[PDB]
Amino acid sequence: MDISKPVGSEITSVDFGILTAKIRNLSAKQITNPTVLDNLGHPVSGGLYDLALGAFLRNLCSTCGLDEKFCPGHQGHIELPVPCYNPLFFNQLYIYL
Amino acid sequence: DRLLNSSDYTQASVCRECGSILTTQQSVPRIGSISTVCCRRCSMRFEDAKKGEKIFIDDSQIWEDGQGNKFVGGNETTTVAIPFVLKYLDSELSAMGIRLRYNVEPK
Amino acid sequence: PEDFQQHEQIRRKTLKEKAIPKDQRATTPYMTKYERARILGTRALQISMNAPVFVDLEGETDPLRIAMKELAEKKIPLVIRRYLPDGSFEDWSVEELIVD
Amino acid sequence: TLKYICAECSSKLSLSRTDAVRCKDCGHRILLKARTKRLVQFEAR
Amino acid sequence: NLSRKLVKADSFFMDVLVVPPTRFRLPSKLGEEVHENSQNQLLSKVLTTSLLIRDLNDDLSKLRVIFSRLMNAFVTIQNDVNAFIDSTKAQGRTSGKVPIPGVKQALEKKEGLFRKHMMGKRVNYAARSVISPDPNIETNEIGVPPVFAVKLTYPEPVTAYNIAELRQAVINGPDKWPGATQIQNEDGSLVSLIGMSVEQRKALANQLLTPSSNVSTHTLNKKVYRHIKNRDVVLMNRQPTLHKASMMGHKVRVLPNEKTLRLHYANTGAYNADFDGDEMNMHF
Amino acid sequence: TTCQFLTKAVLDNEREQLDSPSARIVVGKLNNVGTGSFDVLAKVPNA
Amino acid sequence: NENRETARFIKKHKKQVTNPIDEKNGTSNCIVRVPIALYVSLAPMYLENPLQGVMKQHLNPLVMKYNNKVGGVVLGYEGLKILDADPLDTSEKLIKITPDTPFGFTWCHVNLYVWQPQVGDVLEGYIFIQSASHIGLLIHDAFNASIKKNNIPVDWTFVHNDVELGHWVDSNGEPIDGKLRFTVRNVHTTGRVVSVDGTLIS
Amino acid sequence: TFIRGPICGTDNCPSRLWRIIDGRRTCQYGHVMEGDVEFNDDEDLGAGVITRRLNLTTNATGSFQSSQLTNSQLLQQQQRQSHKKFKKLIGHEAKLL
Amino acid sequence: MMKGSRRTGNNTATTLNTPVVIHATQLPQHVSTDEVLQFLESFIDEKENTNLSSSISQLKRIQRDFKGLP
Amino acid sequence: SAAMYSRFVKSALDDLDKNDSTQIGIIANQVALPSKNPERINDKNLNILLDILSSNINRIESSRGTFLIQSIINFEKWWELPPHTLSKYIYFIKILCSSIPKWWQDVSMILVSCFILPIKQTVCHHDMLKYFLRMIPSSMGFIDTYLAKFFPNKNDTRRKLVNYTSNLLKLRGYCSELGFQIWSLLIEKIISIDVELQNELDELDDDVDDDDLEEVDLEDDDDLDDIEGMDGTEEYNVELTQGIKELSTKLDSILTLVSTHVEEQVTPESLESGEGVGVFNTLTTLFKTHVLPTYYTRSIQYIMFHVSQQQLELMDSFLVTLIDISFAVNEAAEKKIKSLQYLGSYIARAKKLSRTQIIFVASYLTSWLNRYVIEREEEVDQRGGMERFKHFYAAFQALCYIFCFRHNIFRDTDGNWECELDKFFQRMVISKFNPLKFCNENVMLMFARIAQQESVAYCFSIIENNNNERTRQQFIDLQSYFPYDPLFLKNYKILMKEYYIEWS
Amino acid sequence: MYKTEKVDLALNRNRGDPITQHFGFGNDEWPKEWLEKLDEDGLPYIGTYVEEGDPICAYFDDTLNKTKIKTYHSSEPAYIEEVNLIGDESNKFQELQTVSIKYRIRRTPQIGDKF
Ligand SMILES: [Zn+2]
Repeated sequence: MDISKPVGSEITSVDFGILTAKIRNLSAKQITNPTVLDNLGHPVSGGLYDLALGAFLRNLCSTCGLDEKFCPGHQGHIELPVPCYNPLFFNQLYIYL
Repeated sequence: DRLLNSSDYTQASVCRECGSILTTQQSVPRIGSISTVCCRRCSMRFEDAKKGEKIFIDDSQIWEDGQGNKFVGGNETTTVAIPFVLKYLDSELSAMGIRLRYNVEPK
Repeated sequence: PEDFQQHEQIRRKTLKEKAIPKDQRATTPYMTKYERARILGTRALQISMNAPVFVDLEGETDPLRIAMKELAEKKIPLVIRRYLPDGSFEDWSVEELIVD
Repeated sequence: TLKYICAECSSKLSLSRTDAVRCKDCGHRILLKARTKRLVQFEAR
Repeated sequence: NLSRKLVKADSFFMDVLVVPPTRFRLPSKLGEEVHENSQNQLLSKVLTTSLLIRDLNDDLSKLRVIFSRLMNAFVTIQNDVNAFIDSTKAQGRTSGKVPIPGVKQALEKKEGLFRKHMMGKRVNYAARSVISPDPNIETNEIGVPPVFAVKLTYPEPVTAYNIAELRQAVINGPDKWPGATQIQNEDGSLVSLIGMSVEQRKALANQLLTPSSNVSTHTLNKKVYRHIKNRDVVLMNRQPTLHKASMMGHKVRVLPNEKTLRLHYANTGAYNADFDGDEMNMHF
Repeated sequence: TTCQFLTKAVLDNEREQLDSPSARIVVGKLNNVGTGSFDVLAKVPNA
Repeated sequence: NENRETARFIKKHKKQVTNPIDEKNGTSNCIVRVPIALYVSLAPMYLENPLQGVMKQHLNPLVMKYNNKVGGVVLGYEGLKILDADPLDTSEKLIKITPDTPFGFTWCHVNLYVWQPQVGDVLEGYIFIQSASHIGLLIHDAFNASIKKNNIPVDWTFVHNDVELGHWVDSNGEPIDGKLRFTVRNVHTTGRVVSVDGTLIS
Repeated sequence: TFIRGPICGTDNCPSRLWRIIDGRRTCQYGHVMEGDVEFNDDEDLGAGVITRRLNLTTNATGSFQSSQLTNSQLLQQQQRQSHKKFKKLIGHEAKLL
Repeated sequence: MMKGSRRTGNNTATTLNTPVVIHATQLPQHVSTDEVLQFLESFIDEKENTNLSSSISQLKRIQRDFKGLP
Repeated sequence: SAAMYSRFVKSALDDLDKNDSTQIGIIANQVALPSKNPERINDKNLNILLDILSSNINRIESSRGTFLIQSIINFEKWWELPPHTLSKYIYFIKILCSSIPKWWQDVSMILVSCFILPIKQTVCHHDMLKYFLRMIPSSMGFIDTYLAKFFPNKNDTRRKLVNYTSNLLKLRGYCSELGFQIWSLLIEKIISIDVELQNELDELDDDVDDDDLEEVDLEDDDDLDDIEGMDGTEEYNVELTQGIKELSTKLDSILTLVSTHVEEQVTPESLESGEGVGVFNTLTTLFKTHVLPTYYTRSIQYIMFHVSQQQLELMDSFLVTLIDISFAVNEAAEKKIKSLQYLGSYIARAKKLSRTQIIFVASYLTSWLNRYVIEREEEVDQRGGMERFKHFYAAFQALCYIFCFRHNIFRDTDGNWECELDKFFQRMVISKFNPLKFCNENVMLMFARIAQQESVAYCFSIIENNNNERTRQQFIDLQSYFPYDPLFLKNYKILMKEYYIEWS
Repeated sequence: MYKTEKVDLALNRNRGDPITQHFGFGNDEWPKEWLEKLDEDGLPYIGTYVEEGDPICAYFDDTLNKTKIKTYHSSEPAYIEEVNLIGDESNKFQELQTVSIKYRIRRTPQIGDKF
């Protein structure tokens, strides 16, 4: 903490919810490539270590435009070709079925 | 002091529309401009123009990432003071599909 | 400007219903040892950030000891806001609280 | 001269390169390094 | 539901996963050997079955046994998305001592994430040492070794009443005890004092009240990170903390020539302390 | 049983009001017991 | 449907108060007055003098720059009023000190005087330079505006000072003086400079 | 005793820096860098299982740069024929020798 | 190159510096030329008892424009 | 044969309308070569390129024509052109940054960053700087953040700190609005140099370097002419050579160049017509805020000692502005004791002072002290130490220091004393405060040996009885800081000889 | 207190993988000041005061083409007591790749010692 850096806005309450399929507006990456490295160890684009998910291995980030020191990282989505359910809510969809 | 101010105190950015930690982004501007912090899912992309009898954007609602994608809207952010594990908590609940919404009521 | 005119006016009216007037306030006339610890914490944190001091700091170099002298002369310009558990509150100034 | 000591028969010895770790006299595979004239300082405490 | 939105049944179903960012998915390493992240081992497995069912869908595009492989894919694309979220809810091979515990077991244990990393944390500006007895300090004090004393610091803001103390603290520097170790300017940038001579340190010490000519930071002032002095405060605790008197506030008394924390006998009843190899933590 | 109660709150659309001390340390808000059960306000002299 | 879903999109980009022309001339009225509400910090050093603090911290960096939330360039402020955190005008108000820092946040009202040009507005200004690429003007002796070539009519010629510059002469054989009248096409929030993109077409 | 990595600023020099508390990094003249994360882990042969065999190795204060192929190998695949002596190829000089 | 570091300082928009929120609280209402002249007389004289003296000069080119001639 | 090359850029100009940006990436690359690389552009092909852009900039403004503007902006060494190629390049910037004033954001990054060059080298850098400050009035606000951004580092060479400041003094002339900012940027960055020089300097005994032939060192540098992926981990021998003799001439070169400039700017006509008062206001309101809260610092307060001593008007707004500091009620203690310290040594060490201003000071002082002994003698014998009266003890030293260096002023033909000094000092020395014991030992014994020779008051018996009868440490160290002690700067002292009184 | 450390250079190498790294120094690729603690064979002089950070033996590896020295990392300063260099029996006629080094840590009675 610094006492010379005040914060004006504070959190008062936390709502719980479910992310719906508007992840598409959120994440515009669509991680498809199952290969995570290559030869020469570089991140292959479309893989899990893609450079639009944050800076990595002394690369600038694709979306953040910042190095590892200042990027937050960003979330990527995997398209599932079918609606696989959620094992959190499974015992409760099994009751409404 | 022993659990926030001297362990993992991070001043993070939060959108005051969707109430989220991880959807914010600082844009990749012109080199003759200033970057600002913008939400992603509150921002609608610039290939969603729909139509004083007409609309036109005030040139400051439009921001870009380094991928080149323009986005309209997605502003209304501010900075809060959270522990850093609450970022790691939020991301490891998104991987379960769970959305935490934060209400930043002193604004 | 249509929403904010009403959303403010709801907020300042809700905040007036929870303010307890000075003749109706019912809590203790004493400073309750946590009010005393936070007043000296908050005042010393203001003194160290160049707030104007209202006491002769007679060669004292400690911000926490400066506020302990302003508290003895009733010179701290702070206000305790005591929240009752439904959110309503009483405003007690530091000058009118008895100090243990 | 950098030297070693055979650990079985106490015969002094030195090895350079393409030289097996063995005693020339017996054939002992364990060699212990000898100490040469080199300054170390101590407080007498 | 003031937003009056509809409870939809696709809240139970996942048409997309989301992947945590790169910072939250760094590769693990032990010894000096980099491994691949555990979160990525059971996530590309979802991303191969996303591709196995994708080529197998093209066989349906030209039109038995291909459905026996298609229904086999729907079990494992469920049994892998079950493994990214839990680890006992996806049984799979059932061979015992299952690795990659999934994003639930990261949240649930004695360790978990809540207990080990939210409810309790590890802290900066703390110390610990074996304690020793002392009848010659006060009963409310603690005897701090000079090893601890020139390491723990306090961010003192510089003002018109402490500039006499804080000049000498910058002049003494990181080795003489009533000293300092960093100054922080009004733009938040830190200036370390470790390599400097007394001339660079007397240069900095005579500039603590000089206003930087900015307009964004005319409110702020500098901060000297002074060492821990005799007027400072310390929370001491014997570690099994049964009651709140086992974590009390002591006054600092910096004692030369000593290598352990040093405590009065009147404090040994409250900490359940005997001086036989016990340690106490010192939070500043 | 962390995710067990978490499922019970997501199905319930629950607004955590952040007033128990375990909920305040998670979000980093100041605790409401002792020195956090009141506010301090500075009385400023000019209109 | 999508006829009331898009109200959270389309209503957000519609500027409310258009600019009317004045004295039956044609030049629009762009200097407007807007009342706002600020949520600002207050220093511990301005705690004996709270209004001078709000002026020197938050209001003075805001003048003569473009602000997003008013759509114009802030020319000044009149009637700054700290909202009291004690409902009960009075001299001794009180603001709320944050728990971690010694800084106090409060609400304030003030009336801005922002300058608000829109499309189709008609502005005046003295011509600063002119070339065979554009004309450049200063609106109210302070605001940059460039009328580029693809918005100037075809039938005008650029006379050439043959050694060192030169007039942009219209179809009438008139070298144009300073005071020009042109219509706004676009307004720029490019950098830290506000520039009006204008036309001369009908 | 300085170790490499990224470049340096603090208005002087692109070089290697001086870390102060093994994860906090300073410059050579007393100006501070930001957030070294200092990858460490605890040991509970145990702690799961030795899963696979993959050749990735730390040599550059953190992520992998060692155990990378075909970059230091060209002058190593020819040292056998050149450095050792008396190769027995001597046919006509042996008529002279 | 040197515009690309100290980029939190190149943001330069802390909570001490810029307000937290600004909301328009009514509809903006147009003033006349007779009133901006009476405003800018008051606003410039009040700030002539720092910063802002690089922006008063921009106002004094605005003030002179409404009642005179370059 | 220069026309076919002028058709290649005009054929390239509509290729963004073909939407490729292909041949532009070889044209625009070709002009941004370094200025030692002979495949750059020349003055023929530049004027070929320039006026294709000065007439048809309507489509370079696109999102892909942007890059060639960068190469025109970062066309390095650009002031080295002949005037039929230079004044056409100056004509291009005056229209590019007026067509699209998104580029005045970016071009002024180059204009301020070349103020390192001398005055005669940047006649064009200041012409473009004067001009857009009239054209874009909203550029005082962010070119200001370019002045402090491109100020050079202190441990660099010496030509940058003497010539970046000299081109910056050109700025204050043709840039009246940006004035209080110029002096705040300089005075704050002299102290970075002034402060590291006294702690490199010896004691109060004068230091001589025994150098009869001084070092001109005009030739002290080279000629003005101006990796492999990783490096490998390295070792010691940073070898920071300290500012022993370098930072003595850094403060010679700069602080002489400052007071040369203000010798012009205050004059008996700018005190009426220009802003000769305005330079005196922008330094006095920079005196009591910047240099007056510094410790242990010679060599900077000679500037106000040199400005005020020009004209007699400037003493009547600095001998009373110093009393605005040194006798107030709203101010803290150590501001007042350091300013009463400034009081006695300004009046004693300034030759151009008139005697109409000496007893203008020395009567207000004796009026304060005699009013003090009236109200507060009965607070001596009570509870409390003698540290309650640090103000009185500082003022009594501030009075006796005047008498040590200006005693022949207080006489007349008769030998009388103004303000009754033999009646004053015989009364105040023997008071219950006893101001001989709690003041500076060297200057109160200096006073004893003089006021016996002047036969004003006798105090050796009390000095003898005080040291037979006999925190505090930093209070004595204000009483030992004489601000206008003589100088270390070997070149700035020469102009002070006309102004500064020596020890005898 | 005495402590032995086994410095081993066959710990990573497969049985089929030939010999990569060698005790000693590699020429023309040189950090100095390692020669205050270490000897020509890349082994420490015995009797030498070491601290944490100090080099405890040097080696030259063929792959990275570098001169690499192992570092002693313990908070207790020690002296090199004995250096045994271990020959091989199974794979005969091969060069030196196993060295055990014994330290001694002197332990005067400190405050806190239990008698
Ligand atoms: Zn540096």
